[PDB]
Amino acid sequence: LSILVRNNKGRSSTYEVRLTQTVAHLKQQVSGLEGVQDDLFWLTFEGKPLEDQLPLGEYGLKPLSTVFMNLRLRGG
Amino acid sequence: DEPLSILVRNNKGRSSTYEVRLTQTVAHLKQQVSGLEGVQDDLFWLTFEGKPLEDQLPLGEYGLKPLSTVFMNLRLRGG
Amino acid sequence: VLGSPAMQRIQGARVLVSGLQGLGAEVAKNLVLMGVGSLTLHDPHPTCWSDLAAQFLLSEQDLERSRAEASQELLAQLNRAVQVVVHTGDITEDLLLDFQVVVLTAAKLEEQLKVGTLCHKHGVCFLAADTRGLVGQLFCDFGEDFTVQDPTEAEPLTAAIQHISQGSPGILTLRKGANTHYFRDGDLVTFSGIEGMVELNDCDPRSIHVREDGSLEIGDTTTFSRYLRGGAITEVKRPKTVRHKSLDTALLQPHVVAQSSQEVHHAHCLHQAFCALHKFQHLHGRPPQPWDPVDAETVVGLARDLEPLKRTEEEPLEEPLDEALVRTVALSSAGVLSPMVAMLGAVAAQEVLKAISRKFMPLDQWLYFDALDCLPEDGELLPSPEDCALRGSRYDGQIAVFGAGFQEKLRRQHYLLVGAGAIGCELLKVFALVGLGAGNSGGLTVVDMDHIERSNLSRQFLFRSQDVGRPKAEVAAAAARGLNPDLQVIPLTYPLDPTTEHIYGDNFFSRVDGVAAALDSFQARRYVAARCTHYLKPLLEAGTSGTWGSATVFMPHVTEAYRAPASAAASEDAPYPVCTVRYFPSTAEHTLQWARHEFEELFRLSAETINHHQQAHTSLADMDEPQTLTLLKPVLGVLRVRPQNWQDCVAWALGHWKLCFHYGIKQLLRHFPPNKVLEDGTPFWSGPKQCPQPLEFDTNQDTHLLYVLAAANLYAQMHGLPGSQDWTALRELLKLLPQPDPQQMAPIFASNLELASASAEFGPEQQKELNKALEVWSVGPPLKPLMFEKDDDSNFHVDFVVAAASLRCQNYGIPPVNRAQSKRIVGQIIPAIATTTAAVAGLLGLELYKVVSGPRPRSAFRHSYLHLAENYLIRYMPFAPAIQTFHHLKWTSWDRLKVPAGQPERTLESLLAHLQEQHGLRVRILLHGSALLYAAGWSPEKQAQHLPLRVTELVQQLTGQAPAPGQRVLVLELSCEGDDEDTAFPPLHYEL
Amino acid sequence: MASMRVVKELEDLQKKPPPYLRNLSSDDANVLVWHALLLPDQPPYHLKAFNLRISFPPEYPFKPPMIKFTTKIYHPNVDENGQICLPIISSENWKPSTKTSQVLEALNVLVNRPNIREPKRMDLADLLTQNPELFRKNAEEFTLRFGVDRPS
Ligand SMILES: *OP(=O)(O)OC[C@H]1O[C@@H](n2cnc3c(N)ncnc32)[C@H](O)[C@@H]1O
Repeated sequence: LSILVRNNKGRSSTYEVRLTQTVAHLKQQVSGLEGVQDDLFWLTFEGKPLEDQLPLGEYGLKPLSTVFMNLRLRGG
Repeated sequence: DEPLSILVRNNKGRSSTYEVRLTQTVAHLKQQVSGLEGVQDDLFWLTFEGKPLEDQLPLGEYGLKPLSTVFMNLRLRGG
Repeated sequence: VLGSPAMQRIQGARVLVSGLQGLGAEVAKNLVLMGVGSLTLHDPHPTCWSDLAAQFLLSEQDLERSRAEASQELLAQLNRAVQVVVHTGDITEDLLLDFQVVVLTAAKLEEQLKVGTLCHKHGVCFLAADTRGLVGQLFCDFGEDFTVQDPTEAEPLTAAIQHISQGSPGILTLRKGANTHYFRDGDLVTFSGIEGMVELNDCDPRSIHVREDGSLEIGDTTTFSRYLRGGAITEVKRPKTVRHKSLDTALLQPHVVAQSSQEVHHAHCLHQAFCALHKFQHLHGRPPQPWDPVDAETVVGLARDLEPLKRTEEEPLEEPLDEALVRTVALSSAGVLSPMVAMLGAVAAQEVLKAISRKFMPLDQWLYFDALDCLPEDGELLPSPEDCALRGSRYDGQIAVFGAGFQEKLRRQHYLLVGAGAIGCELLKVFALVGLGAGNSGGLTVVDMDHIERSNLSRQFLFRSQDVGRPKAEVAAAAARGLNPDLQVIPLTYPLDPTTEHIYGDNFFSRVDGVAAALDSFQARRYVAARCTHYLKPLLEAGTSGTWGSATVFMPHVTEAYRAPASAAASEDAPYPVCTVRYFPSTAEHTLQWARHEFEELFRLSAETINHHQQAHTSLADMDEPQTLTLLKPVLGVLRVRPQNWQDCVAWALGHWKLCFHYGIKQLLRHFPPNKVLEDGTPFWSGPKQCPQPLEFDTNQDTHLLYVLAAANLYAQMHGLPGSQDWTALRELLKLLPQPDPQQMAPIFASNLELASASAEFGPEQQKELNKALEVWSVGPPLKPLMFEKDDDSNFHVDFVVAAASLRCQNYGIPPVNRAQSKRIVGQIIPAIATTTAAVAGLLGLELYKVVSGPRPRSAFRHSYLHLAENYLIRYMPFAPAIQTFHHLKWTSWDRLKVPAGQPERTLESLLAHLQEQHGLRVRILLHGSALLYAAGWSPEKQAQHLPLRVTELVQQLTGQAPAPGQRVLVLELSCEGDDEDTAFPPLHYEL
Repeated sequence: MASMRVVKELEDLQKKPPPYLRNLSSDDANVLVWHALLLPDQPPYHLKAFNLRISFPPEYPFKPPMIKFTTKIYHPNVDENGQICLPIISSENWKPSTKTSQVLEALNVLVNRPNIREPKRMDLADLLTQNPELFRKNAEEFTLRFGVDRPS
């Protein structure tokens, strides 16, 4: 099934992401395709922050998840 | 055509004597108030005798007699 | 805000609340929430049915019981500090002597006069509030001498001192700002921060004289010492005194609070009507029957019989009594409403706190709130005695004013409460008591994406203390269902933002009959208003700040659409400039954000730099790894090995402070002299308003130590070693070590033989040292990043950032941070006051009555704005919708262009032709969101490549997305040939 | 919506492009992203061209556009990431009235006349004010190493 993936720059570019596959192996590919440092922004659905040690099944990633990232840091 | 001196009242218990004219506009009054109080025009409005003031009408329609207090009301965001 | 002087007096005060009907329950609830120490209730009358439509504490099972005793349990449960007791005797002099405030809510004139006389005799502040249908009444008498100590809802002023000279006037000049115009002659000022003029600090407050060109003076300063630089000048408030006439005297010559003269006349008519109602109650024993024509005539006859000389003789009334007003008030004076109760209870509790804390200007003995507009219009059918007759349901209080038909219309509704923080919770209480969606054909919905916090539950009644963590939506839904058992709340956790447009779209917004948005931001309010305009839904919006409040209704096509303050909406989420961060935080706010972002970049990124990035794929060969390691590692100690020493000491804190202020300022001075610019040579002004000095730490001063403590505690918490609060013993330890720096001056700067390090002279030795430190940290324990948490005081975030900001501002001569700037900061925000929250909730409830009533003219609706500190309340009918026009096309801010697609989906050419002919407009730009579809300056080849296609296919080709399954319309923004850069054409709804 | 204003601005500026800016383009997919080739006048930047990327947030014109030098450029107040500290772009001098044309003119002025008042690269600003000869050396090297060929 299709899950809405969006970028903070105004382009969605939905990608094939499934629950049967780990979220890390998909977010790494998305970050590589985009070209922006992952540490700049944390992917987050419905307002739940994602951690390096956080099971996704506890929070229950909904289909068509409202996943978006928030810009942080101060590069310049 | 004669000028008058109204007292615009700030939202923090302060007043200021602005020198305006009955042929001016509430937009001009808002600009002067904004300039003096360091506030944006779209962030505040101003009222007189309960009723608010549309920023497209001359101040003469609204009955601003000299020595009048035009209150300044801020748009509130807290919920 | 939370002022310790006033709060000390708040807890030590005792207030009696007699006549605990709905209004008394509202007043008592607000007092308990605000934190009144003791609360003696008094209402021995048995609970009736009509008390269940306005009072939330009493339930259906509390029938035939004393209202005070029944409400005592819930009122005590609301806040445990408040000691809510119940008095079962009678109001006697001995009882009245002990209390500090006495509030008679909905009590007869006899008891009002008796208790008022008794209280005014000795020392007791007295209030007498009463709601009779849709008209309220408040009287406040605070004795013959009541001294308020702070007559404004504003912090004392402060201004940066530029220079002061000596002489007979002692004229001093200050930096340009709004404070220059704010300051006025005859005021009172004090001084606390100044370099030079040593004993002028802590001196007596003194007057000033305002001269032209912003010139001020203090007096005689010639005898004093030399002045170097000026920190700040602070204004001082002048305590005011008020004398209030007693009740028996003021009842004859009322002094109403109003913002006009016609409103004063209206309030005089209302006062005559209330006196007539009291005289009727004394002459007949029973209140006027619900909407009884006979009783209304008797009441108006009594109003005429009331002495025309009872009015003041120095200003005759322009017209005799308003028979229509008195008759309407008598007719609707049967029941008691929930919104009106909330509004009057909010005002009465604010007055009680005014009396208790001797703060803010008190009410001038009379206030009358008129909300008769909620009644049906003249043409429509006014409710009859037959349907206003009580039946036995909980809503018979509302029925006796509005009618069973209106009650059923309220019952059969679907609404959407977006946001349930504080105004949302009180709007939920109002909805539950009113009966909005309590039937089987109706319902409710609560949307919230937050979780209850210990800070939020402080002044909120729906949320308890055992619910910290559970969703606000779910808790508020449970509370509302507990309040009204027949209600059907559907808590939704997903927020209302552009990302969540697939959940809350078409199918969702098709069932809702209205929207009530109690939000805490401007962008969210603008988005919700945009959705409500797109779906043509009524919207009720409230907003509070301190004692300010605003309540507005935006009914489609009758009232102006909600427009947000775009400036503030952008300011909500906007970065700050970096020039002030680097070299000139001209104000305490820039030095505050510098401290915040410096701490963020030094700690949050430290966690990722020690382990993740270094150990995953990169090394020091990245863009600049040595700089990132230098900004965190050496400043926190040489380390380079696993630290076996305790992570709670002062050895590295002082070195960090040296590098943060003294070394930084010295390095800046070496970069350029404070008085000259090397490139300019001979500039227009040599060193204009910039003279930074390096700071030396003093152990005695509190700011330096508090910064040290905060840094040490946070570093211990961050490294993971158990950190102990230094305020007991380790502060004394750092005081015991007064001179750790002289033995470690040179080596702590950089390595061992780098006094200044020149330019990139660290070399391979230092590079390898940094790499070894990175490897040691990678093999060591991982530091855990921490976020800004106001609730947890142990992290020492707010104190640390405030101390750093104060230190740097004093280094730069900037006046120190004040509490006002911290409050204005989005973080560390104070909760809204329960009084203003209840006021806006009640006003929104009245707007809900008007909305639910049905098709109503614009003049029926009212937007309200209040300020309780100044007792300034306005309720004004809103403007007509704006009418914008271009050529022959005319439109407003609500309407939309609706072009159909057709069974064969039309092409770009077809749509363009349809527009151009049907609405007579030549489109130049056709945008879908941020996707162009057809320009006019486009090359003919591009036009002939895009035009033959069809709109739905073109959107697909450009975006890369697919048409939504179940999509109904496509919104496209169109421009026109020869149009101004301001004209906003109505959105085009391509009906696919 | 800011998108219509940005489209109008780009269409207005395309018919009369400034001399220092060429191929001011944007994708129809996302019209809030302008791609441009800054062409300096004052050496050594006068040799090559630099591709920049202007991004307009949806709060425009109440939120300053973000300018990032996609091409690596040797400027005392331009970071290697391409960020720029233009005084008008900073959120203290921004007004909705100021246009992207004026912003780009100020950017050209900044590039042609290196700034030291607000150094984004304070280290390299110090090297500039000390040894401008070494600065021209590194400037020429970086221009000839990263700069895009100057179009006709
Ligand atoms: O009472 P309060 O001023 O704290 O109100 C804040 C509440 O509003 C909710 N909120 C804020 N913004 C939104 C959006 N966009 N959608 C849904 N709810 C929203 C907060 O969650 C809080 O409960």
